[PDB]
Formats: sequence, C-alpha cells, structure tokens
Amino acid sequence: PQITLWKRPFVTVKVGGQLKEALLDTGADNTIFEDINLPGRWKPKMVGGIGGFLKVREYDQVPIEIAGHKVIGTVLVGPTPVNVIGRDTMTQIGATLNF
Amino acid sequence: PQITLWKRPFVTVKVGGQLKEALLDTGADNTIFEDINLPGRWKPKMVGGIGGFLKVREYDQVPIEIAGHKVIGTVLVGPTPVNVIGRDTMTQIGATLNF
Ligand SMILES: CC(C)CN(C[C@@H](O)[C@H](Cc1cc(F)cc(F)c1)NC(=O)O[C@H]1[C@H]2CO[C@H]3OC[C@@H]1[C@H]3C2)S(=O)(=O)c1ccc2nc(NC3CC3)sc2c1
Ligand SMILES: [Y+2]
Ligand SMILES: [Y+2]
Ligand SMILES: [Y+2]
Ligand SMILES: [Y+2]
Ligand SMILES: [Y+2]
Repeated sequence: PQITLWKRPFVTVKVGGQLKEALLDTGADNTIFEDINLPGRWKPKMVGGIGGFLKVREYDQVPIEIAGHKVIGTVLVGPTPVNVIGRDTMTQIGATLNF
Repeated sequence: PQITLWKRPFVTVKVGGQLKEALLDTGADNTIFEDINLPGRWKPKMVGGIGGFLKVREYDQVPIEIAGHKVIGTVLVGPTPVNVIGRDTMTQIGATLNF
C-alpha cells in the first residue's frame, strides 16, 4: 500500500503466531513488541529512546507477517508504550518514503 | 525525493535559522530538536518515548526549510538524543510511505 501520514501509521501484523498492531516507524532501527511470548533462546539488550532506555530480550529468526509478506527477522520484546516496526523489517518488504 | 530505508533517513533542515540534521520519523507525532534557540513565548510540555519522558518547550509558527519546501510549524525543543521530523511537519510536505 501507499499511505499518507495524517494518521499514525499502524499496521496489523502476526508476530510469532500472535496478532498485534504496530507503528511503521522509519525512526526505529529495530522492531519492538510488548506482551508477546516467543520461544527459545534470547540475548539481553538495553535499548534507548527519547525518554531513557528500555530493557528488552532479543530473539532472532522470528516469523513476522506484514503487508502481505512473510519475513523472518529479529524481534525485541519489552515494555514499549507502542509496538514498532523498524527499518530492519521494513527493508525486507522494500518500503520507501516519498517526500 | 524517494528513499529506501537501508540508511537512517536523515535530512538536512534549517529550523529557526539554524542548520541541523534530523531523522524523518513516521513514528513521531511531533518535530523535536535539541540545541536550538528560538525566539518568543513558548509553553511547557512533557512528552513520552521508549524508556520515559522528555521535558520540552513548545514553540508555534517556527520556520522549517525541509526538502525544498518552506513550512511553518510547531517545534519542540529539548534534549532528545536525535532530532526528529514528525508527522506534523511531514504532512505539510505531502510525504507518503510505500510498503
Ligand atoms: C526517538 C527515535 C530516535 C527512536 N524511536 C522511534 C520513534 O519513532 C518513537 C516511536 C514511539 C512512539 C510512541 F508514541 C511512543 C513510543 F514509546 C515510541 N517515537 C517517539 O518517541 O515519539 C514521541 C515523541 C514525538 O512526538 C510524539 O509522538 C510520539 C511521542 C511523542 C513525543 S524509539 O521508539 O525510541 C526506538 C525504536 C527502535 C529502536 N531500535 C533501536 N536499535 C537498537 C539500539 C540498536 S534504538 C530504537 C529506538
Ligand atoms: Y551475537
Ligand atoms: Y541477534
Ligand atoms: Y542483533
Ligand atoms: Y501550541
Ligand atoms: Y535542548
């Protein structure tokens, strides 16, 4: 799809089998969800934003269904106020910004 | 322009007469800069991100030159790690996301 930016750019995704909404966020390097459970091993990462840092678990090779595509990618899980789709996922679906 | 998202999407802007780089951020409602000074009255806001909140000053009717356009908009000023161009500025230049 093509969207304007008058509304927050939420999309519906399926991440590790769970249905979530998340913001298509060109300012986010990484993709981050709250309140999902993913199987297997993970690594700690502390990660930073405008208000400070967020502690997360980093999972590799997580299936994400987004915008008609299925991709496998890294997902961070931790208590973000808003779930975000970052550039690491958006590059996999060829997303572009016109301005 | 049209850009992919392999690179962080920085653009060069002139905001209140000062040259800055800022991330074109579809996850940001508002436009925020650190280390600029703007004239006149402002109102306190506190604003939220990942990891917490940022204290800012809100200025209205600020000049922003961006992507060959000159727009007037609201600018928040405070100690963000990265300057961001939010949807409040990007809508004024007709920006779209293609995914
Ligand atoms: C600030 C940016 C530079 C980074 N972020 C993305 C922004 O788009 C956020 C998205 C968001 C929107 C929200 F609504 C609430 C939120 F909690 C978060 N926007 C924002 O904070 O917006 C604010 C301000 C702008 O105006 C208004 O709009 C909403 C509010 C409000 C005030 S991030 O989330 O911190 C982030 C994401 C992934 C990531 N991956 C990483 N990689 C690892 C180190 C290797 S570091 C890293 C950092
Ligand atoms: Y590693
Ligand atoms: Y990893
Ligand atoms: Y990694
Ligand atoms: Y205002
Ligand atoms: Y500042």
